[PDB]
Amino acid sequence: HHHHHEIGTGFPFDPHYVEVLGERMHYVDVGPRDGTPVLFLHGNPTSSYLWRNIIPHVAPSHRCIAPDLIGMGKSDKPDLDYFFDDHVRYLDAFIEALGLEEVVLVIHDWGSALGFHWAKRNPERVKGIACMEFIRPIPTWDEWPEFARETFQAFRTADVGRELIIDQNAFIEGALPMGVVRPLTEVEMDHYREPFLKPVDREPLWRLPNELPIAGEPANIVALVEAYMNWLHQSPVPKLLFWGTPGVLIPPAEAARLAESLPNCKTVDIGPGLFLLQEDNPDLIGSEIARWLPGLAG
Ligand SMILES: CCOc1c(C)cc(C)cc1CNc1nnn[nH]1
Ligand code: NA
Ligand code: NA
Repeated sequence: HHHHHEIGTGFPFDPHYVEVLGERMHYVDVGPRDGTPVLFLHGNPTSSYLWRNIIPHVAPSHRCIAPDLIGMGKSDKPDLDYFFDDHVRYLDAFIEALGLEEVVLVIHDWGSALGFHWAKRNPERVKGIACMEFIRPIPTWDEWPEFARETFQAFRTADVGRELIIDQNAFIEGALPMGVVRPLTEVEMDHYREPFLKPVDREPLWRLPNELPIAGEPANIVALVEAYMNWLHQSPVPKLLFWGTPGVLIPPAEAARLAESLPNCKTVDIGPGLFLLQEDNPDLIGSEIARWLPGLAG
């Protein structure tokens, strides 16, 4: 299933920390020290590590900022329920703590829900959005791909799901490498495993799949996601959408629809890809973001 043949495994970024709502959040901060930054938002079950091979394409021209979401990566681990709303609160405060004004967003998965939700609420501060495998409402399980349907239905329970994700670390050991076409190496996996070595620290990994808007639940997330999707369809903000085949959250047919239904939207085919497109073709993702940036300002 996993086909293979140079994707870098190192993380050559100095750590930065900022105090946000009584907690330390870790972030990458490279490139120019001022000017419009490009803000990279990872989703589940990743961290700023997800962007390690994309950032170097952008850092020559723009400040690059990539936070680790609260409870993830190298950020602190407060005793939260880690609902989407918790991530909204911490990211909002992170952005303000850095004094960011106008930004360009580069977003994925739950980072895309964060990014789109933030953009909706702050539309005057978003110069452009690059996105890939983003969250939109999923009307029924019929539309969720069969290869991962029984798995994600099991994840979305309080007994079986917590046993799988918290006790057996199945989201890291199972779902993560399943979301990449090529085989992730032990080194890359160990980077991803690092924040979750202890079962008690896996709460964020269980709550996030339980927050996905599937079959109308949870209703608050469904409504929130519908709201930012409605915003996106009427917004003239420049959009760059990366998609793979067969993809997972954004299949080729959905990408094609969005190419027409989203204003000012350019799409890029990265080739083979499932969920973590950044791990299959970071070169093209990085280079195309870089090609797109000059057209946004100046
Ligand atoms: C087929 C399922 O797609 C996924 C796959 C194949 C792998 C992963 C790591 C994640 C997802 C889904 N994204 C996600 N789950 N909970 N929060 N965000
Ligand atoms: Na998760
Ligand atoms: Na690259």
